Amino acid sequence: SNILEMTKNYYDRSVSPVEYAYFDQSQNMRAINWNKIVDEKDLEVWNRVTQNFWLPENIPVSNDLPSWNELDDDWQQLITRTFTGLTLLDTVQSSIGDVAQIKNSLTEQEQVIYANFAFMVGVHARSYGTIFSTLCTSEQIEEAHEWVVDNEALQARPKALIPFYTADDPLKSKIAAALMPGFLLYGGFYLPFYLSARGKLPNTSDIIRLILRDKVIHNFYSGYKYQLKVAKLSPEKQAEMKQFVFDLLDKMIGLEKTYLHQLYDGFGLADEAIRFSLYNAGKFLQNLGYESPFTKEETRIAPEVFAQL
Amino acid sequence: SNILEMTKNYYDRSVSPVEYAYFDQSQNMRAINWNKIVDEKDLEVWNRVTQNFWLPENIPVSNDLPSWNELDDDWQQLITRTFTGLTLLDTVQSSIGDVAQIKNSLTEQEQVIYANFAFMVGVHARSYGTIFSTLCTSEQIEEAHEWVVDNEALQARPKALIPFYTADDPLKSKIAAALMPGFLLYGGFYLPFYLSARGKLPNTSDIIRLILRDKVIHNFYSGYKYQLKVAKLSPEKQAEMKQFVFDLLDKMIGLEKTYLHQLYDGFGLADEAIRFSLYNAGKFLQNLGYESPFTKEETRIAPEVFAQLSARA
Ligand SMILES: [Cl-]
Ligand SMILES: [Cl-]
Ligand SMILES: [Cl-]
Ligand SMILES: [Cl-]
Ligand SMILES: [Cu+]
Ligand SMILES: [Cu+]
Repeated sequence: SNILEMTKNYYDRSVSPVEYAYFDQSQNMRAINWNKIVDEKDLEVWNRVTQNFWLPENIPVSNDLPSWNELDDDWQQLITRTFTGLTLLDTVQSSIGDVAQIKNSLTEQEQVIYANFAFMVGVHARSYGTIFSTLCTSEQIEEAHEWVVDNEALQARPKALIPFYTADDPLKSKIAAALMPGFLLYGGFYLPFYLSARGKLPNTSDIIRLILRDKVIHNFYSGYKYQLKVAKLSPEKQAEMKQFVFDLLDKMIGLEKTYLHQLYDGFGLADEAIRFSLYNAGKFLQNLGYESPFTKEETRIAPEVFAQL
Repeated sequence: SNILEMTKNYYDRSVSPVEYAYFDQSQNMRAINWNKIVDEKDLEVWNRVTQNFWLPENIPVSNDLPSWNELDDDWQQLITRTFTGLTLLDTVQSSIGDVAQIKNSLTEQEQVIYANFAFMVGVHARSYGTIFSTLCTSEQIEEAHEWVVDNEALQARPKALIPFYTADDPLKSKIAAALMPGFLLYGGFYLPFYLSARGKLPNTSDIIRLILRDKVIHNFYSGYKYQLKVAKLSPEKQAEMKQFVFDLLDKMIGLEKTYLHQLYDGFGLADEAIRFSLYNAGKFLQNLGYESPFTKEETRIAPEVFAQLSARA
């Protein structure tokens, strides 16, 4: 043999601890190796999300009190309800969705990045608390929580995704994980961007932009990992998974439209919020490596809302 | 009829998502409420660990190159091996241990705090990589990974804890979760502090102190939550769980002693490393609400080493 291999590489005869815990005990465990990185995209994402660390205490929400006080009681209630709705989706993602992805990682660094995502989506949920602490009465806060618990249209959306997280199909779990930052919160994010475009709650929209700076990377990353895994399947299994993605998005769009109509119809924002939602549904499909089937007309966003985005 | 409830509060007729996911789908989900906090200890812990956010890039490890170059290949190999061993334990805790705690939380905020722990223990593991990048050859780094995979005494320790994380007993899972930051890494932390007490690798010891600033809160918090849950058991079942804690710690001390003898005997550090380990075994039990059964002599630490430990980050 012209190539003498005296030792066998440690990496190919060991498993990460999470693999050992849940899947394969046939070999000993390897420590994470940050010196020999399998996918440089992992290091790029790790560096960006850790460099982007923030806490809601960094933003002076107190400065929004004047513009908040200009808003009628029904608008204040709409914002508190919408944001408590987004708090629920962040609680789902932080406590179930992100941590479920860790054991299904392609790489060692991916396990640590999803730990960062779980923590930072927790910070997202905590930030709404900070906004409420500054702007809302105890009565407004308590009412919003009651409204969320009793809103069947709102509950339907996380109830549809959670089963994919707790089941044993890692690709369907990954699609659910991408759908949360990629699609489900944009219907809600429409409201602060609408308000900011008209000069209301500027400091609140600064928190929303810090949340979105994280969520756009979360969607990209989960989509990137989905694409690497699905590419290794047969043409038939790739066709079945593409069908599953479109079928699940179709269902979630149906549930989102029902919820957004209920949330916004009284205010005249439902049509605009749904177009904003469908635009992001298109970007969600693109980040999974599929083509958007959505029309220019049904995805149209006002320039000044896009500007806030 | 004086006491009839006409209005049921949202909290007591809903569940957190993680409860809905793993335990009960009969009730609708509530969003986390940071405006009405059940346990003020959760907010204090959240505020401290988030305020204590750090990255290993923050510490100029390259300033250790002079003192690193003074150490012979045997000492450099010992440090790379020990630290890759600590990297393995941090990987176990970040990817399995902390994650496993979330669904067993007593409060909403506890679910988010364990997400923070999973991330920050990930940062701990990443910090050894930063030290290696700066100080070690590619040969030293690869050798240490091979050594960790093939070291049965090293492997035995995490292999003993992982089953508690993957099993359905949340109190045993919690004890394991406290044992990792409370006890299992201190045998390894002895080495950097031994060296920095003699003015070697001072910047490395700053990284270890930033890691310890997190791990002491992790141990306290998991111990605090253990004590709240064990208090809800019958006195009979409280006695059983106390016996399990002492039996598990006894077993883990056995495995740690074997590993530290194998790691250090050649460098004459084994006895002092084990004393340092048992000192922290004592602190671990105290944080679970039990008395340390260890003597002053069994737990003696040289004052110059204790000065490196107790020094604030
Ligand atoms: Cl998200
Ligand atoms: Cl995410
Ligand atoms: Cl730890
Ligand atoms: Cl921990
Ligand atoms: Cu996210
Ligand atoms: Cu820890």
